[PDB]
Amino acid sequence: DLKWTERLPECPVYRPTKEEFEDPLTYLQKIFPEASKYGICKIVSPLTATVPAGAVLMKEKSNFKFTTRVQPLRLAEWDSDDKVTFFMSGRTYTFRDYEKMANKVFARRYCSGGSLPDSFLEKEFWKEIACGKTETVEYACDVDGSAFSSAPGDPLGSSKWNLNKVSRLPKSTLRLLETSIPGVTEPMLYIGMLFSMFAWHVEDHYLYSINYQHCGASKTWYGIPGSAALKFEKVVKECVYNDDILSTNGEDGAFDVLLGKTTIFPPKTLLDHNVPVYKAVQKPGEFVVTFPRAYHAGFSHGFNCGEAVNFAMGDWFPFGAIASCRYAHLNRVPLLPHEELICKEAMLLNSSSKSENLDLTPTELSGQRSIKTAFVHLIRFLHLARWSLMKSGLCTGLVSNTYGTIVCSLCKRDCYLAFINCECYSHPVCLRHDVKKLDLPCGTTHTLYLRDNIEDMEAAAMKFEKEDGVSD
Ligand SMILES: O=C(O)CCC(=O)C(=O)O
Ligand code: NI
Ligand SMILES: [Zn+2]
Ligand SMILES: [Zn+2]
Repeated sequence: DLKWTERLPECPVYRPTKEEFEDPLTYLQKIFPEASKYGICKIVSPLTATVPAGAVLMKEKSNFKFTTRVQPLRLAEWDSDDKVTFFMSGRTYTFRDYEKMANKVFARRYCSGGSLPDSFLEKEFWKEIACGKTETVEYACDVDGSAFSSAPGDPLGSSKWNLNKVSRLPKSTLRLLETSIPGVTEPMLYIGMLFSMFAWHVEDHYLYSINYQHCGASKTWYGIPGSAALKFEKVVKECVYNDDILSTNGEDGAFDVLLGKTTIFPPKTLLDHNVPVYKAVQKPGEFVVTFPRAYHAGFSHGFNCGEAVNFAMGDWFPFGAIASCRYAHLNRVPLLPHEELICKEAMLLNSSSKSENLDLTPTELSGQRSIKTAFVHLIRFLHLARWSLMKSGLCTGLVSNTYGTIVCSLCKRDCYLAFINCECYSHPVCLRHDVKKLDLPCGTTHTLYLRDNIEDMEAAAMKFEKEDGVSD
Protein backbone atom coordinates (compact mmCIF):
# COMPACT_ATOMS: atom_id res chain seq x y z
CA ASP A 1 0.00 0.00 0.00
CA LEU A 2 3.26 2.00 0.02
CA LYS A 3 2.91 4.15 3.16
CA TRP A 4 6.24 2.68 4.29
CA THR A 5 8.10 4.57 1.56
CA GLU A 6 8.08 7.83 3.43
CA ARG A 7 8.35 6.49 6.98
CA LEU A 8 11.71 4.89 6.14
CA PRO A 9 14.47 6.48 8.23
CA GLU A 10 17.06 8.28 6.18
CA CYS A 11 20.76 7.45 6.33
CA PRO A 12 23.29 9.94 7.74
CA VAL A 13 24.02 12.94 5.51
CA TYR A 14 27.38 14.67 5.90
CA ARG A 15 28.16 18.19 4.67
CA PRO A 16 31.88 18.77 5.19
CA THR A 17 33.50 22.07 4.44
CA LYS A 18 36.39 22.15 1.99
CA GLU A 19 38.96 21.96 4.79
CA GLU A 20 37.23 18.93 6.32
CA PHE A 21 36.84 17.25 2.90
CA GLU A 22 40.38 15.87 2.82
CA ASP A 23 40.46 12.53 1.01
CA PRO A 24 37.47 10.14 1.20
CA LEU A 25 39.30 7.42 3.14
CA THR A 26 40.54 9.72 5.90
CA TYR A 27 37.09 11.32 6.04
CA LEU A 28 35.36 7.95 6.21
CA GLN A 29 37.67 7.00 9.04
CA LYS A 30 36.59 10.09 10.98
CA ILE A 31 32.86 9.40 10.49
CA PHE A 32 33.02 5.56 10.63
CA PRO A 33 31.86 5.04 14.27
CA GLU A 34 28.53 6.63 13.37
CA ALA A 35 28.09 5.90 9.65
CA SER A 36 29.10 2.22 9.83
CA LYS A 37 26.10 1.58 12.09
CA TYR A 38 23.86 2.41 9.11
CA GLY A 39 25.62 0.54 6.28
CA ILE A 40 25.16 3.51 3.94
CA CYS A 41 25.76 7.25 4.13
CA LYS A 42 25.73 10.33 1.93
CA ILE A 43 28.35 13.08 1.62
CA VAL A 44 27.56 16.41 -0.05
CA SER A 45 30.62 17.53 -1.99
CA PRO A 46 31.84 21.01 -0.97
CA LEU A 47 33.72 21.11 -4.29
CA THR A 48 32.05 21.87 -7.61
CA ALA A 49 33.43 20.82 -10.97
CA THR A 50 34.48 23.47 -13.47
CA VAL A 51 33.83 21.24 -16.50
CA PRO A 52 30.53 19.34 -16.04
CA ALA A 53 30.18 15.67 -16.86
CA GLY A 54 28.70 16.08 -20.33
CA ALA A 55 31.48 18.44 -21.35
CA VAL A 56 34.10 16.01 -20.04
CA LEU A 57 32.53 13.14 -21.98
CA MET A 58 32.22 15.17 -25.19
CA LYS A 59 35.34 17.41 -25.09
CA GLU A 60 37.97 15.51 -23.07
CA LYS A 61 37.24 12.18 -24.80
CA SER A 62 37.08 11.20 -28.47
CA ASN A 63 33.73 9.97 -29.84
CA PHE A 64 32.53 8.64 -26.50
CA LYS A 65 29.85 5.98 -27.03
CA PHE A 66 28.49 3.13 -24.91
CA THR A 67 26.29 0.07 -25.24
CA THR A 68 23.36 -0.59 -22.95
CA ARG A 69 22.11 -3.73 -21.29
CA VAL A 70 18.40 -4.53 -21.19
CA GLN A 71 17.20 -5.07 -17.63
CA PRO A 72 13.86 -6.79 -16.97
CA LEU A 73 11.72 -5.05 -14.38
CA ARG A 74 10.47 -8.31 -12.81
CA LEU A 75 13.50 -10.60 -12.74
CA ALA A 76 11.59 -13.64 -11.45
CA GLU A 77 9.28 -13.68 -14.49
CA TRP A 78 12.09 -14.85 -16.82
CA ASP A 79 14.05 -18.07 -17.30
CA SER A 80 17.84 -18.23 -17.60
CA ASP A 81 17.95 -18.04 -21.43
CA ASP A 82 15.91 -14.84 -21.59
CA LYS A 83 18.34 -13.16 -19.17
CA VAL A 84 21.28 -13.95 -21.48
CA THR A 85 19.37 -12.53 -24.44
CA PHE A 86 18.44 -9.45 -22.40
CA PHE A 87 22.08 -8.64 -21.58
CA MET A 88 23.06 -8.57 -25.28
CA SER A 89 19.83 -6.92 -26.55
CA GLY A 90 21.20 -3.46 -25.82
CA ARG A 91 21.95 -0.62 -28.20
CA THR A 92 24.87 1.74 -28.77
CA TYR A 93 24.23 5.40 -27.88
CA THR A 94 25.86 8.76 -27.49
CA PHE A 95 25.44 10.48 -24.14
CA ARG A 96 23.14 13.03 -25.78
CA ASP A 97 20.93 10.57 -27.68
CA TYR A 98 20.58 8.30 -24.66
CA GLU A 99 19.52 11.38 -22.69
CA LYS A 100 16.94 12.27 -25.32
CA MET A 101 15.60 8.71 -25.55
CA ALA A 102 15.18 8.61 -21.77
CA ASN A 103 13.42 11.97 -21.76
CA LYS A 104 11.00 10.99 -24.54
CA VAL A 105 10.19 7.73 -22.74
CA PHE A 106 9.62 9.68 -19.51
CA ALA A 107 7.42 12.21 -21.30
CA ARG A 108 5.38 9.43 -22.87
CA ARG A 109 4.71 8.04 -19.41
CA TYR A 110 3.98 11.37 -17.66
CA CYS A 111 3.01 13.80 -20.49
CA SER A 112 6.08 15.91 -19.61
CA GLY A 113 9.74 15.15 -19.17
CA GLY A 114 10.21 17.45 -16.19
CA SER A 115 11.62 15.77 -13.08
CA LEU A 116 8.86 14.77 -10.68
CA PRO A 117 8.89 14.79 -6.85
CA ASP A 118 10.99 12.09 -5.22
CA SER A 119 8.10 10.54 -3.25
CA PHE A 120 5.96 10.35 -6.38
CA LEU A 121 8.56 8.48 -8.42
CA GLU A 122 9.50 6.17 -5.53
CA LYS A 123 5.87 5.06 -5.21
CA GLU A 124 5.66 4.86 -9.01
CA PHE A 125 8.66 2.53 -9.17
CA TRP A 126 7.34 0.12 -6.55
CA LYS A 127 3.82 0.07 -7.99
CA GLU A 128 5.34 -0.57 -11.43
CA ILE A 129 7.35 -3.50 -10.03
CA ALA A 130 4.24 -4.93 -8.36
CA CYS A 131 1.70 -4.61 -11.18
CA GLY A 132 3.10 -2.59 -14.11
CA LYS A 133 3.18 -3.55 -17.77
CA THR A 134 6.61 -2.17 -18.71
CA GLU A 135 8.79 -5.20 -19.31
CA THR A 136 12.31 -3.77 -19.50
CA VAL A 137 14.52 -0.74 -19.05
CA GLU A 138 17.79 0.17 -20.76
CA TYR A 139 20.88 1.14 -18.81
CA ALA A 140 24.64 1.31 -19.18
CA CYS A 141 26.38 -0.30 -16.24
CA ASP A 142 30.06 -1.08 -15.96
CA VAL A 143 31.08 1.34 -18.72
CA ASP A 144 34.77 2.25 -18.61
CA GLY A 145 35.58 5.91 -18.91
CA SER A 146 35.26 8.76 -16.44
CA ALA A 147 33.36 12.04 -16.19
CA PHE A 148 35.78 13.67 -13.76
CA SER A 149 37.66 16.43 -15.51
CA SER A 150 41.36 15.99 -16.14
CA ALA A 151 41.72 19.76 -16.48
CA PRO A 152 44.13 21.14 -13.85
CA GLY A 153 41.91 23.93 -12.54
CA ASP A 154 38.95 21.66 -11.76
CA PRO A 155 38.44 21.69 -7.97
CA LEU A 156 36.63 18.35 -8.03
CA GLY A 157 38.69 16.64 -10.73
CA SER A 158 41.96 17.65 -9.08
CA SER A 159 40.82 16.62 -5.59
CA LYS A 160 41.39 13.27 -3.92
CA TRP A 161 37.63 12.67 -4.22
CA ASN A 162 38.12 12.21 -7.96
CA LEU A 163 37.32 8.50 -7.93
CA ASN A 164 40.19 7.68 -10.32
CA LYS A 165 42.56 8.54 -7.45
CA VAL A 166 40.83 6.56 -4.70
CA SER A 167 42.39 3.11 -5.07
CA ARG A 168 45.95 4.52 -4.88
CA LEU A 169 45.29 6.62 -1.75
CA PRO A 170 47.65 5.91 1.18
CA LYS A 171 44.84 4.32 3.23
CA SER A 172 43.55 2.28 0.28
CA THR A 173 44.31 -1.37 1.02
CA LEU A 174 44.11 -2.19 -2.69
CA ARG A 175 46.86 0.29 -3.54
CA LEU A 176 49.06 -2.80 -3.04
CA LEU A 177 47.55 -4.77 -5.93
CA GLU A 178 49.79 -5.03 -8.98
CA THR A 179 46.96 -6.21 -11.25
CA SER A 180 44.04 -4.17 -12.55
CA ILE A 181 40.45 -5.02 -11.64
CA PRO A 182 37.56 -3.10 -13.26
CA GLY A 183 35.38 -1.41 -10.67
CA VAL A 184 38.02 -2.08 -8.00
CA THR A 185 41.31 -0.49 -9.06
CA GLU A 186 39.44 1.77 -11.53
CA PRO A 187 36.00 3.40 -11.37
CA MET A 188 33.20 2.63 -13.78
CA LEU A 189 30.56 4.85 -15.35
CA TYR A 190 26.84 4.21 -14.88
CA ILE A 191 24.16 5.76 -17.06
CA GLY A 192 20.53 5.21 -16.16
CA MET A 193 16.99 6.20 -17.02
CA LEU A 194 13.64 6.14 -15.24
CA PHE A 195 13.28 2.93 -13.17
CA SER A 196 16.64 1.41 -14.13
CA MET A 197 17.71 -0.29 -10.95
CA PHE A 198 20.34 -2.17 -8.97
CA ALA A 199 18.86 -5.16 -7.15
CA TRP A 200 19.61 -6.19 -3.64
CA HIS A 201 23.13 -7.19 -3.18
CA VAL A 202 26.67 -6.82 -1.39
CA GLU A 203 29.84 -5.97 -3.14
CA ASP A 204 32.38 -8.82 -4.11
CA HIS A 205 34.77 -9.53 -1.26
CA TYR A 206 32.57 -7.37 0.99
CA LEU A 207 34.38 -4.26 -0.22
CA TYR A 208 33.25 -0.69 0.34
CA SER A 209 31.71 1.15 -2.57
CA ILE A 210 31.73 4.89 -3.22
CA ASN A 211 29.46 6.41 -5.87
CA TYR A 212 29.36 9.99 -7.17
CA GLN A 213 26.42 11.38 -9.17
CA HIS A 214 27.53 13.71 -11.90
CA CYS A 215 24.22 14.88 -13.37
CA GLY A 216 20.59 14.04 -13.90
CA ALA A 217 17.65 12.78 -11.92
CA SER A 218 17.55 11.52 -8.34
CA LYS A 219 18.77 8.05 -7.40
CA THR A 220 17.14 6.27 -4.46
CA TRP A 221 19.17 3.82 -2.35
CA TYR A 222 18.13 1.44 0.40
CA GLY A 223 20.94 0.21 2.63
CA ILE A 224 21.35 -2.41 5.33
CA PRO A 225 23.93 -2.14 8.14
CA GLY A 226 26.71 -4.68 7.83
CA SER A 227 25.73 -5.98 11.27
CA ALA A 228 22.33 -7.05 9.90
CA ALA A 229 23.69 -8.99 6.91
CA LEU A 230 22.96 -12.46 8.29
CA LYS A 231 19.50 -11.38 9.42
CA PHE A 232 18.88 -9.99 5.92
CA GLU A 233 19.78 -13.31 4.33
CA LYS A 234 17.76 -15.28 6.89
CA VAL A 235 14.68 -13.15 6.27
CA VAL A 236 15.09 -13.29 2.50
CA LYS A 237 15.42 -17.08 2.57
CA GLU A 238 12.21 -17.35 4.55
CA CYS A 239 10.30 -14.89 2.38
CA VAL A 240 11.37 -16.49 -0.90
CA TYR A 241 10.24 -19.82 0.56
CA ASN A 242 6.86 -18.54 1.78
CA ASP A 243 6.63 -16.79 -1.62
CA ASP A 244 6.56 -13.45 0.16
CA ILE A 245 9.36 -12.73 -2.35
CA LEU A 246 8.61 -13.74 -5.94
CA SER A 247 11.25 -15.97 -7.56
CA THR A 248 11.68 -19.47 -8.94
CA ASN A 249 12.08 -22.16 -6.30
CA GLY A 250 15.62 -22.07 -4.98
CA GLU A 251 16.56 -25.73 -5.29
CA ASP A 252 19.24 -24.98 -2.69
CA GLY A 253 22.22 -23.25 -4.27
CA ALA A 254 23.78 -20.11 -2.81
CA PHE A 255 22.27 -16.96 -1.56
CA ASP A 256 24.30 -15.03 -4.10
CA VAL A 257 22.46 -16.94 -6.86
CA LEU A 258 19.03 -17.03 -5.31
CA LEU A 259 19.11 -13.26 -5.04
CA GLY A 260 19.77 -13.14 -8.78
CA LYS A 261 16.49 -14.99 -9.33
CA THR A 262 14.16 -12.74 -7.32
CA THR A 263 12.14 -9.81 -8.54
CA ILE A 264 13.49 -6.86 -6.59
CA PHE A 265 11.51 -6.75 -3.37
CA PRO A 266 10.52 -3.66 -1.38
CA PRO A 267 12.07 -2.73 1.97
CA LYS A 268 8.70 -3.23 3.72
CA THR A 269 9.19 -7.00 3.55
CA LEU A 270 12.40 -6.51 5.52
CA LEU A 271 10.88 -3.97 7.92
CA ASP A 272 8.09 -6.46 8.71
CA HIS A 273 10.84 -8.75 9.95
CA ASN A 274 12.80 -6.22 11.89
CA VAL A 275 15.92 -5.76 9.78
CA PRO A 276 16.91 -2.07 9.61
CA VAL A 277 16.77 -0.28 6.25
CA TYR A 278 17.91 3.28 5.62
CA LYS A 279 17.16 5.45 2.61
CA ALA A 280 19.45 7.79 0.70
CA VAL A 281 18.14 9.97 -2.12
CA GLN A 282 21.21 11.06 -4.06
CA LYS A 283 21.38 14.08 -6.40
CA PRO A 284 24.22 15.38 -8.60
CA GLY A 285 27.11 16.56 -6.46
CA GLU A 286 26.68 13.91 -3.76
CA PHE A 287 28.67 10.81 -2.87
CA VAL A 288 27.05 7.69 -1.45
CA VAL A 289 29.22 5.25 0.50
CA THR A 290 28.25 1.68 1.31
CA PHE A 291 30.17 -0.15 4.04
CA PRO A 292 31.59 -3.70 4.07
CA ARG A 293 28.87 -6.37 3.89
CA ALA A 294 26.12 -3.71 3.71
CA TYR A 295 23.33 -4.94 1.46
CA HIS A 296 21.94 -2.26 -0.84
CA ALA A 297 19.40 -1.75 -3.63
CA GLY A 298 18.01 1.20 -5.54
CA PHE A 299 16.67 2.78 -8.68
CA SER A 300 16.95 5.85 -10.89
CA HIS A 301 14.30 8.58 -11.15
CA GLY A 302 15.19 9.46 -14.75
CA PHE A 303 18.23 10.05 -16.91
CA ASN A 304 21.35 10.14 -14.75
CA CYS A 305 25.10 9.59 -14.90
CA GLY A 306 27.19 8.41 -11.97
CA GLU A 307 30.60 6.91 -11.30
CA ALA A 308 31.56 4.27 -8.75
CA VAL A 309 34.56 2.38 -7.42
CA ASN A 310 35.04 -0.19 -4.68
CA PHE A 311 37.78 -0.08 -2.08
CA ALA A 312 39.10 -1.34 1.24
CA MET A 313 40.85 0.05 4.32
CA GLY A 314 42.28 -1.62 7.43
CA ASP A 315 38.88 -1.97 9.12
CA TRP A 316 37.71 -4.08 6.15
CA PHE A 317 40.07 -6.97 6.89
CA PRO A 318 37.71 -8.89 9.26
CA PHE A 319 35.03 -8.67 6.58
CA GLY A 320 37.34 -9.81 3.78
CA ALA A 321 38.19 -12.86 5.90
CA ILE A 322 34.52 -13.81 6.17
CA ALA A 323 34.13 -13.35 2.42
CA SER A 324 37.17 -15.52 1.77
CA CYS A 325 35.54 -18.26 3.84
CA ARG A 326 32.35 -18.03 1.82
CA TYR A 327 34.40 -18.05 -1.40
CA ALA A 328 36.10 -21.23 -0.21
CA HIS A 329 32.83 -22.78 0.94
CA LEU A 330 31.21 -22.14 -2.45
CA ASN A 331 34.32 -23.39 -4.31
CA ARG A 332 34.75 -20.07 -6.13
CA VAL A 333 37.89 -18.13 -6.99
CA PRO A 334 38.10 -15.08 -4.70
CA LEU A 335 38.29 -11.64 -6.22
CA LEU A 336 41.23 -10.38 -4.17
CA PRO A 337 44.55 -11.86 -2.94
CA HIS A 338 43.51 -11.74 0.70
CA GLU A 339 46.60 -13.40 2.19
CA GLU A 340 48.92 -11.17 0.17
CA LEU A 341 47.15 -7.99 1.30
CA ILE A 342 47.30 -9.13 4.94
CA CYS A 343 51.02 -9.86 4.69
CA LYS A 344 51.97 -6.69 2.82
CA GLU A 345 50.06 -4.36 5.15
CA ALA A 346 51.39 -6.22 8.20
CA MET A 347 55.03 -6.00 7.11
CA LEU A 348 54.54 -2.31 6.34
CA LEU A 349 53.30 -1.80 9.91
CA ASN A 350 56.16 -3.90 11.33
CA SER A 351 58.60 -1.76 9.36
CA SER A 352 57.57 1.53 10.94
CA SER A 353 56.83 2.23 14.57
CA LYS A 354 56.74 6.01 14.96
CA SER A 355 54.48 7.29 12.18
CA GLU A 356 51.67 5.12 13.57
CA ASN A 357 52.06 5.37 17.34
CA LEU A 358 51.94 9.20 17.63
CA ASP A 359 48.87 10.52 15.71
CA LEU A 360 46.40 7.66 15.00
CA THR A 361 42.56 7.94 14.83
CA PRO A 362 40.37 5.31 16.52
CA THR A 363 39.10 3.63 13.35
CA GLU A 364 42.60 3.68 11.83
CA LEU A 365 44.05 2.12 14.98
CA SER A 366 41.32 -0.53 14.97
CA GLY A 367 42.14 -1.30 11.34
CA GLN A 368 45.82 -1.65 12.23
CA ARG A 369 44.86 -4.06 15.01
CA SER A 370 42.67 -6.03 12.57
CA ILE A 371 45.59 -6.32 10.14
CA LYS A 372 48.00 -7.39 12.89
CA THR A 373 45.49 -9.94 14.20
CA ALA A 374 44.82 -11.45 10.78
CA PHE A 375 48.58 -11.62 10.18
CA VAL A 376 49.31 -13.30 13.52
CA HIS A 377 46.60 -15.91 12.92
CA LEU A 378 47.83 -16.57 9.37
CA ILE A 379 51.46 -17.02 10.45
CA ARG A 380 50.36 -19.32 13.29
CA PHE A 381 48.32 -21.61 11.13
CA LEU A 382 51.03 -21.74 8.55
CA HIS A 383 53.64 -22.58 11.17
CA LEU A 384 51.56 -25.45 12.55
CA ALA A 385 50.69 -26.74 9.08
CA ARG A 386 54.36 -26.63 8.05
CA TRP A 387 55.40 -28.46 11.20
CA SER A 388 52.89 -31.23 10.51
CA LEU A 389 53.95 -31.32 6.85
CA MET A 390 57.59 -31.75 7.85
CA LYS A 391 56.82 -34.47 10.39
CA SER A 392 54.77 -36.45 7.87
CA GLY A 393 57.69 -36.79 5.46
CA LEU A 394 55.26 -36.72 2.51
CA CYS A 395 56.50 -33.36 1.14
CA THR A 396 60.17 -33.91 0.41
CA GLY A 397 60.70 -30.92 -1.86
CA LEU A 398 61.23 -27.34 -0.73
CA VAL A 399 61.49 -24.31 -3.02
CA SER A 400 61.78 -20.60 -2.30
CA ASN A 401 58.46 -19.17 -3.52
CA THR A 402 58.86 -15.97 -5.55
CA TYR A 403 55.48 -16.09 -7.30
CA GLY A 404 52.56 -13.80 -6.75
CA THR A 405 49.37 -15.22 -5.34
CA ILE A 406 48.38 -18.60 -6.80
CA VAL A 407 44.98 -20.29 -6.66
CA CYS A 408 44.50 -23.64 -4.94
CA SER A 409 43.36 -26.34 -7.36
CA LEU A 410 40.95 -27.92 -4.83
CA CYS A 411 39.36 -25.17 -2.74
CA LYS A 412 40.43 -22.16 -4.90
CA ARG A 413 41.71 -20.19 -1.90
CA ASP A 414 44.49 -17.72 -2.63
CA CYS A 415 48.00 -18.84 -1.62
CA TYR A 416 50.63 -16.18 -0.98
CA LEU A 417 52.87 -17.57 1.78
CA ALA A 418 52.95 -21.25 0.84
CA PHE A 419 51.50 -23.84 -1.48
CA ILE A 420 52.15 -27.52 -2.17
CA ASN A 421 53.08 -28.02 -5.83
CA CYS A 422 52.70 -31.25 -7.81
CA GLU A 423 54.96 -32.97 -10.32
CA CYS A 424 53.32 -31.36 -13.37
CA TYR A 425 52.54 -27.80 -12.03
CA SER A 426 48.78 -27.99 -12.74
CA HIS A 427 47.59 -29.34 -9.38
CA PRO A 428 48.97 -26.99 -6.68
CA VAL A 429 47.09 -26.96 -3.38
CA CYS A 430 46.97 -24.71 -0.33
CA LEU A 431 48.23 -26.04 2.99
CA ARG A 432 44.75 -26.95 4.30
CA HIS A 433 44.61 -30.33 2.55
CA ASP A 434 45.85 -33.69 3.80
CA VAL A 435 48.77 -34.52 1.52
CA LYS A 436 48.42 -38.26 2.14
CA LYS A 437 44.91 -38.10 0.63
CA LEU A 438 45.85 -36.23 -2.56
CA ASP A 439 45.57 -38.60 -5.51
CA LEU A 440 47.21 -36.67 -8.23
CA PRO A 441 47.62 -38.06 -11.75
CA CYS A 442 51.09 -36.54 -12.07
CA GLY A 443 52.66 -38.57 -9.23
CA THR A 444 53.23 -38.44 -5.50
CA THR A 445 56.27 -36.17 -5.15
CA HIS A 446 55.21 -32.93 -3.46
CA THR A 447 57.19 -29.69 -3.27
CA LEU A 448 56.48 -26.99 -0.69
CA TYR A 449 56.78 -23.49 -2.16
CA LEU A 450 57.47 -21.21 0.81
CA ARG A 451 57.89 -17.44 0.62
CA ASP A 452 61.53 -16.46 0.98
CA ASN A 453 61.18 -14.07 3.95
CA ILE A 454 59.01 -16.34 6.13
CA GLU A 455 61.32 -15.93 9.14
CA ASP A 456 61.16 -12.12 9.06
CA MET A 457 57.37 -12.42 9.00
CA GLU A 458 57.35 -14.88 11.90
CA ALA A 459 59.39 -12.35 13.88
CA ALA A 460 56.95 -9.57 12.99
CA ALA A 461 54.11 -11.85 14.11
CA MET A 462 55.76 -12.70 17.43
CA LYS A 463 56.20 -9.00 18.12
CA PHE A 464 52.58 -8.14 17.20
CA GLU A 465 51.48 -11.05 19.46
CA LYS A 466 52.62 -9.14 22.54
CA GLU A 467 51.08 -5.77 21.68
CA ASP A 468 47.98 -4.59 23.52
CA GLY A 469 44.79 -4.83 21.50
CA VAL A 470 46.21 -7.69 19.42
CA SER A 471 44.15 -10.33 21.26
CA ASP A 472 43.65 -13.69 19.63
O1 LIG B 1 25.56 2.85 -9.68
C1 LIG B 1 24.80 1.88 -9.46
O2 LIG B 1 23.64 1.81 -9.91
C2 LIG B 1 25.31 0.75 -8.60
C3 LIG B 1 25.73 1.29 -7.24
C4 LIG B 1 26.32 0.17 -6.41
O3 LIG B 1 25.79 -0.93 -6.40
C5 LIG B 1 27.53 0.42 -5.63
O4 LIG B 1 28.21 1.44 -5.86
O5 LIG B 1 27.87 -0.41 -4.76
NI1 NI C 1 26.71 -2.13 -5.00
ZN1 LIG D 1 42.85 -25.39 -0.78
ZN1 LIG E 1 50.15 -32.32 -11.42
